[PDB]
Amino acid sequence: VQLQESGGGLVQAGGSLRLSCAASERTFSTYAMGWFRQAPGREREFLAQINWSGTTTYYAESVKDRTTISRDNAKNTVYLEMNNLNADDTGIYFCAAHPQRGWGSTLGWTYWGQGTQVTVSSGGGGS
Amino acid sequence: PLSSSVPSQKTYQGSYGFRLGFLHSGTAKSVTCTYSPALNKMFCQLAKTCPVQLWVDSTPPPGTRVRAMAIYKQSQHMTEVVRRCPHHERCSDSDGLAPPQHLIRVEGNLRVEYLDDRNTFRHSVVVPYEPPEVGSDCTTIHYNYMCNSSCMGGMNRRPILTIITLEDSSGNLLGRNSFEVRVCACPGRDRRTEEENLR
Ligand SMILES: [Zn+2]
Repeated sequence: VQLQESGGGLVQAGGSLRLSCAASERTFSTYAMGWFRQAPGREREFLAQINWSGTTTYYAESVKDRTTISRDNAKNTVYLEMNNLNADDTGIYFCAAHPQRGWGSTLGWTYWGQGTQVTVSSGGGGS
Repeated sequence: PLSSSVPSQKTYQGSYGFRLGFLHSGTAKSVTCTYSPALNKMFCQLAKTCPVQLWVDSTPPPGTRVRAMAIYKQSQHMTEVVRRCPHHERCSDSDGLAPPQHLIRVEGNLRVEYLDDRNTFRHSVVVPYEPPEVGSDCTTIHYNYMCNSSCMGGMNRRPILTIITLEDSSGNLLGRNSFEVRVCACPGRDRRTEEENLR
């Protein structure tokens, strides 16, 4: 019902991102969860979905090889791990809950998090 | 062998008012399946028909499914996967649909689906949800339990819970209920005995 993402921030190129999302209320454990991301300019993109119990998952083909979605219902938390990051992995990552339009859709999700920024960087410089 | 997780047993009626119901069958010697409301416990004979009723206040969405899964009732045994004993696992009682290791079967439904979870190693059995027939207020599923509670190498006299979950096509849980099971040769007698410990 009230989703909060964490784990965002600077990530070294080639490194991995580890995000999590949790809700305050016992109804969390009855909801499938999903992770999305949106790069500047581009439309919001589906990354992974996991059913209420965590037994069943589904990944977008583009990220499937290096992405893991999991959950711990005891702690009312869903996790996203993505490895071997590059520049195109930079964006705002969103957690969503209670999908009503099947698996891997961008529409039909009842609850959305405010999103967490992930920035893949090789370091500083003159800009 | 051992699962790293344990399914929740918490009752959840959800938005559709999901409850289980059972036949009020009494405890005569011929009864092959009888339910104790006071114990929330089904007593049934090996491989015989066990009617379980699904009651809802409103119709679930299209593509809803009904899953049954067994776990040990005692918390100390809950990580151990419930499965058939070696004797029964190897015996020739296959219906051609169910895996030989699976304790719980569904009878009379060619759309039955069985799962070996690749990660948790738990067994379960699923059917499409179907609304009640005309003039009926509930949906009946016929389960069979294919080991006795006393089977050594299997349940080893340990009580189990059957967990029934109502699951929608997008991955949400619509409802959950559960009941204890004893699979035994004399359900009627065993029910009276166990209820005697009350009072
Ligand atoms: Zn057996």
